[PDB]
Amino acid sequence: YLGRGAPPLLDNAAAVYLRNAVVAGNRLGPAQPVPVFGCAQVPRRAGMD
Amino acid sequence: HGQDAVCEFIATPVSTDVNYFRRPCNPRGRAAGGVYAGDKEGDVTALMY
Amino acid sequence: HQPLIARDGPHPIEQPTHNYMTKIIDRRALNAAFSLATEAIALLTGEAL
Amino acid sequence: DGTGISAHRQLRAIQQLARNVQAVLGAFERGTADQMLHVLLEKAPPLAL
Amino acid sequence: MLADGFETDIAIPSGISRPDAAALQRCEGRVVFLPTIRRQLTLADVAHESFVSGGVSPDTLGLLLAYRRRFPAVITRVLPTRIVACPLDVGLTHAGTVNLRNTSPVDLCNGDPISLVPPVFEGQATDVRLDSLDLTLRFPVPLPSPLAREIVARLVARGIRDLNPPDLNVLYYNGSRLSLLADVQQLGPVNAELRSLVLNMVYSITEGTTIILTLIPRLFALSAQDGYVNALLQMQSVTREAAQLIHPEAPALMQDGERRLPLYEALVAWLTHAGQLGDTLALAPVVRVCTFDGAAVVRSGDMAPVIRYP
Amino acid sequence: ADGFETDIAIPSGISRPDAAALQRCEGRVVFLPTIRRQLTLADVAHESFVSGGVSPDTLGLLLAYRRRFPAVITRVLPTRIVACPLDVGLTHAGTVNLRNTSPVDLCNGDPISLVPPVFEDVRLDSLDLTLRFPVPLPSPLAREIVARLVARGIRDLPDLNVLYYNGSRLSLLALGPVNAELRSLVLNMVYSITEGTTIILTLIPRLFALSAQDGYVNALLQMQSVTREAAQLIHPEGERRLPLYEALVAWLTHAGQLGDTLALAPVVRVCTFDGAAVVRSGDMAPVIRYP
Amino acid sequence: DVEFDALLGSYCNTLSLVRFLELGLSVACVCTKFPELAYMNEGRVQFEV
Repeated sequence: YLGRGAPPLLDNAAAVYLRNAVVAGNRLGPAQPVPVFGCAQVPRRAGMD
Repeated sequence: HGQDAVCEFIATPVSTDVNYFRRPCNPRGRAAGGVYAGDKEGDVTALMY
Repeated sequence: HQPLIARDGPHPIEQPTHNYMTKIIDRRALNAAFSLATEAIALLTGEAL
Repeated sequence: DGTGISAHRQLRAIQQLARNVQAVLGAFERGTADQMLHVLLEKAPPLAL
Repeated sequence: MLADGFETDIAIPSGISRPDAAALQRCEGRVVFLPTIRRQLTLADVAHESFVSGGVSPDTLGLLLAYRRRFPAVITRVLPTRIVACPLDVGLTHAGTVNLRNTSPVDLCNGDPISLVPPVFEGQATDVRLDSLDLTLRFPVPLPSPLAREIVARLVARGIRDLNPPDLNVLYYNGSRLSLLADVQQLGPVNAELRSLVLNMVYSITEGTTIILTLIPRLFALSAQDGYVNALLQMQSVTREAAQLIHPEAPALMQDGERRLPLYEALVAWLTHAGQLGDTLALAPVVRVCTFDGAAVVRSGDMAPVIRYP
Repeated sequence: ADGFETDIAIPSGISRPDAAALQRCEGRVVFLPTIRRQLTLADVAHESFVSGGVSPDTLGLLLAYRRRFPAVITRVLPTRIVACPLDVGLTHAGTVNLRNTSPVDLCNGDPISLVPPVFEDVRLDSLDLTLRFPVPLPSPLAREIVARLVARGIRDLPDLNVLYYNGSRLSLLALGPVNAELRSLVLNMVYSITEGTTIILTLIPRLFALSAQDGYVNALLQMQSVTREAAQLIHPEGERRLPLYEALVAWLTHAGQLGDTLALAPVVRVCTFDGAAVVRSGDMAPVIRYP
Repeated sequence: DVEFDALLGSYCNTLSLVRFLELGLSVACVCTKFPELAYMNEGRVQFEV
């Protein structure tokens, strides 16, 4: 979902239903949804082990 | 023998992995700060909750 | 005074740095008890001689 | 000026060069000994190969 | 710009508590709003007390219009008697470079233009006080230019909620999560911001725009085929749900359509009002960053070389 | 002296035809990452602008030239390429010759911005890189010529080719790959304007529905006025909600993104001294920046 | 009343001037000086095997 290259499926009821249920609450998922041209960002972890 | 130590009792769920306890860890379910925290105003309490 | 080595590009050029440190004296004191007795004054002074 | 204060200030000023001069003119012989390792590491293959 | 440049001098009053003197020496690189380009002023003119409006303390959103009425300047060197600063609208130095210390949570990259924001964010609200002179100093936060256009867009959209009896606080940049501190906004300056919007909103609509509105069914068909078109709509735009209901179509035929170009005239009027509006709300990005010994990242809390931006 | 000069080193292995093209390219605009004394030529080439994977298009070249730094090449030694940056090195010297790659002539006193080679090529064989030089055309034409090429792309989904400057013809059509190279700029126009012309149309639910030419002016003038009557002239005040106020912010940033792209600021002004005012194609023009 | 502050000592480093030939890593190269290197364009060395 950071990749942005592949075309989505047709129904926006279904295509958003995956994108909420995969990104939230995954570690690597984008915080703000991906910009139109630029590189998306991974959220800052509060601490590293 | 010596001074008699005092045990504590913290309510925990049953179905956690025992493998979390076979290494050194916290009795708290999450690792606390503030060594783990970085350089931000929020990070020390942000690690917590 | 920090020594320097000289690198090439592309990563940048460094300048000589300097450091000036100030440390405050930490101050303590000591104590001792010498105390004498009742007669021992007059045995040194000469009242009971 | 003709004052002793102004004439003392050059001793702070001229020696500010001579600390920086003798650091940078010493920073190039170390500049060899940096790259001397860098060229060999670009040339030397590992043992197991 | 002169051959030597122009350097204002802000004189310091003689009554100084010595801890407040060391507080001024930490203000080595900050941004200072001058009301004029007079050569000699006072610290009372610079500080927040003269920076108020008549009887009314300005809020955060109302403080932006107070900025663009004044002149941003940068302190060069703190002297024991006075403070020497260089204006930004005037050509800045003899050499063309100034150091600017980051009182900013976010690091800087090369080439990015800097606009400047009031103290808005939580936690890092830091105002220097001169308690011997009973003065308060609120210093602006230098930030990259697309970030400043976000923060103005977050504040202005918050005030439009207040005219209508969730949520909009959280920003993101370089993966950092950060919100902003605001409680109330005065109804005065919000109308000054909003009237500056809707006049520039209307002035983009020309005869060619309705021809462009016929391409709304084309984009929603094209977002099926390429993911680059899917990078537009983001599910939060109106136009995704607007295309699902409205099927518009073109007017015909245009008056004097032989001599004129309606699609061309709609774009140039759009570029001068709506694409201009990033300048109209905040102030201009006068300054970008050009490190000389090449540092790709200028860290938070450090100086940076500074060169004007057209 | 005190003049600043960037030194670009050429890697050795140049064939005799390759140095001749680099001998010829004397006055041209060349970008670079950071102002620095010594620098490789790999950061100069068009290959250095890529993100993948992907050779960058017209939209990315407009975005890059804000972050890249413009410089004009001086005399070209066989050892190194000496070029001076425009934004810092010219403020002491004052005069730099500059040759047009543009077919449009230059009058005296004109402001000149830089345009990527979209209007319509040097490649080196032995060094394995390409060179693309931007076009120094005048800034009032620059807002025009870009907007003409956008208007063609909307027609892909009268003559747009007519551009007559200072008594000269221009042919924008001259073809194939120019259209697909520009496709990404076209989509960000229509997505910005249609999202503009829905939110204004949602906040004012009757802009189009309002009566023509006389009530609309009366609606304009009160909105155009300065007086305190502002908010009651604007706003119209389970079920899903239109996320309008979030769609405000995403549109303002996208509109705020394109303001830096399509300004095309006057980096260069030309002052002709001891010569003809009209500077034609393939002629060195003197350059004076703002003092 | 009698009060006074004081300064006690002033300590510095000494930057070690390092000739490159003080090292014995300079065995690995024959380090000879050009007075001119920047004007040279041809850098070929003939090897006879």
